[PDB]
Amino acid sequence: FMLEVKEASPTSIQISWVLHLRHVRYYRITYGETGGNSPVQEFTVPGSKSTATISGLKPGVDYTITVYAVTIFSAYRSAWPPISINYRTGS
Amino acid sequence: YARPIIILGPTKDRANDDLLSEFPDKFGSCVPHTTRPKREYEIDGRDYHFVSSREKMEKDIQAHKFIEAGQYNSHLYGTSVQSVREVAEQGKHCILDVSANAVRRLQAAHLHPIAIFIRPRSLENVLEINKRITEEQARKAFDRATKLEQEFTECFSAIVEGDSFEEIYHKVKRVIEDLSG
Repeated sequence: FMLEVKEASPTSIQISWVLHLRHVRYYRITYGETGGNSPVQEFTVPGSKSTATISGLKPGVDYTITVYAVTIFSAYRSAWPPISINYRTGS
Repeated sequence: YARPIIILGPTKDRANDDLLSEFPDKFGSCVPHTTRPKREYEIDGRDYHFVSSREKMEKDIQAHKFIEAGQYNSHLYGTSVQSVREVAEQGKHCILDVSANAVRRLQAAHLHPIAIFIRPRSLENVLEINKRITEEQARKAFDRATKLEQEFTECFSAIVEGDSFEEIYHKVKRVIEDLSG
């Protein structure tokens, strides 16, 4: 469905997604300052995971977070489309 | 011997996924190669074949041992001819998520692939068969499918259409059975 976010701290969030593909090698998480020349940061979680922790965020700053499913049928390229949201911590 | 499968076009990821879940004795997936170091949760021989010598994978690539390979994040990744052949020789259709360019490479390896293109009838049709995307995304998928058909029609074993994903999937299943003799 959608990408869910919960703020764990002004520097850290917990993002969650709905397992739609059954045969996923891993999910790829990328996050970066919403509108920013700075390259994106990224990591992975096993295809069994539907949640991930992102910390080290600048508080109050808008970040673009996207999650890519990499299926077992693929060597690296992800399934399309990825799911994404824009989020800033603090409220 | 089971012919490996490449499904391309809108909803191909859902088709790949449901084929394996619904007929796990007739379909399988192969284990790709990478030169990136293994992650703690990964298992050699299951997630990837973790190649120690980048130079070794490079020779294999130049020797045409991979039906598809590239560099991503300074590491090499490929789907190998042998890995596909190993699945097919178990009598399982190897479900592949690869570029259309790989179809030729499979034919050169005498692997006799089945390639099926899902053709959207229109932009509206994209939204009929994929009810999980925006109209903005549907037009991207429509544009890409158009360009896919224009470049790779000769590689397709079949082109299938439908007013719903159920109709697409029914045709995909029937085509694979027919081509499986």
